[PDB]
Amino acid sequence: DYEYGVLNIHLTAYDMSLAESYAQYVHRLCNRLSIKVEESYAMPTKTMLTTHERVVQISGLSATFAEIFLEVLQSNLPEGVRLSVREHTFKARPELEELLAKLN
Amino acid sequence: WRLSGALCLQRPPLITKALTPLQEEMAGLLQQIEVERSLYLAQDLEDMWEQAFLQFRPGARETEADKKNDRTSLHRKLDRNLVLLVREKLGDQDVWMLPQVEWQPGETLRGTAERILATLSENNMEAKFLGNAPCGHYKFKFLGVKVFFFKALLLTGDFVQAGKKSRHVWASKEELGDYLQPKYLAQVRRFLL
Amino acid sequence: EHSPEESERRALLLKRWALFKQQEHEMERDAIRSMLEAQQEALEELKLESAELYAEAIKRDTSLFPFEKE
Amino acid sequence: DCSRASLTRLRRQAYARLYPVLLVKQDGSTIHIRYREPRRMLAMP
RNA sequence: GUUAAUGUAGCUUAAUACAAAGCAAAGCACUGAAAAUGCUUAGAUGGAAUUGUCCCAUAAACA
Repeated sequence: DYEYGVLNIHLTAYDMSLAESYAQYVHRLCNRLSIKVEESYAMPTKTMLTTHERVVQISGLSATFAEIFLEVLQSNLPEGVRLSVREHTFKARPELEELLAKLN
Repeated sequence: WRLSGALCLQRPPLITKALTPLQEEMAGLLQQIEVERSLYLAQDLEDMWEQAFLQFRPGARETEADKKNDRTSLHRKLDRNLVLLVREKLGDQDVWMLPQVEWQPGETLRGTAERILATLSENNMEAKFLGNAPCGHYKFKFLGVKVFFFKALLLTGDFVQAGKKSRHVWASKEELGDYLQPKYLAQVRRFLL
Repeated sequence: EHSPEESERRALLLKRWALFKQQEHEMERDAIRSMLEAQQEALEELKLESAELYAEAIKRDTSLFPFEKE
Repeated sequence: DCSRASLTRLRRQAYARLYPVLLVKQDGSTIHIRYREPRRMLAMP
């Protein structure tokens, strides 16, 4: 019994618009699947032509869940979209006051 | 107890299916609105580029047109996944079976699962395992017996001698019921994609 | 400017598409449900047969990821 | 299925109209893309 | 054949009344995504008792 680490997916596609559709589409599927998405950040253009790469954060997975989920990505993965799987690497006033008591 | 293991291999579809007509009309609709909301001899160039498309042929979405009968070939289907399927004969049964092998406690399911990949294919085919969790289990009694159905994906296939004397048949979904009648073998669709 | 019948026809095909998409979700969810049920069913059966194998199986593979799929 | 998210549309307020072109790959495969000019196809080198 | 059956729409032990209900789910619009919000979508009591078991349709295993 072990829990997978939070793994980012770098979605690299020629067109951002197609990349955006898949990123949102996987997100909504992720939300239905109870996959938490902390961030959906986008990398800078690969200027030389250009290409667009978008990160959809995926946090939490199970061995059975991963096997079924990863395959579903294959079918969902649309025309000329390249997947990627990688392991992952200012607090406001109300938070500050609570922490002060803890460390005092 | 009679320990027997088996593997439900999966082959990715290389080329995507074409869009349905209902999608095609929707594509026109989204394109039309896109032009509306967008912010605002070339014919010879179009002719040069259109023939450039013609001269270089694209990979056929289905490589079946030439074959029409190559069940034993790894490229049975392209738009959908394939499953290895080999005839087997038992002492008390003679049925078309998913590739089966004998396993021992010394070998883990993955070790047997790896052996299934190359034992009944006697080639350098390349497949990948995602997890050790199995996908099916079916028991037939005459004496205790059990068959474990695993799952794997075919990265690439170096299937030399496509015309083997063995009866290996690649089926996506149509031939599963045709070849595997009993639920113990006709229910393989439950964990098949 | 588009005619009202043209909008009506485009709305109707959109209505068909919305109904078609609803059928897609039912088909995809049922397809996923069968896949999950089969995977869950496989979990139940072998655990009865031998829980020891699953104890090893439930352990993750550190080298499995990063995994790239086209 | 690849057709689940194949039908997509631009999500930008203001921009010059984009035209569809085919990017012919080195293995012959083709993919639809949106390009600034009304070209017909592209060739991967 | 015996089990086990599964039997208002994804869900509900909503309902049988003066309605076959509520919720989940879906499309479009709204530009980070998601959510929210507005305008839209598609539906079922197998069918009883009697409720807070048949009953045959169906039904693997028993057989």
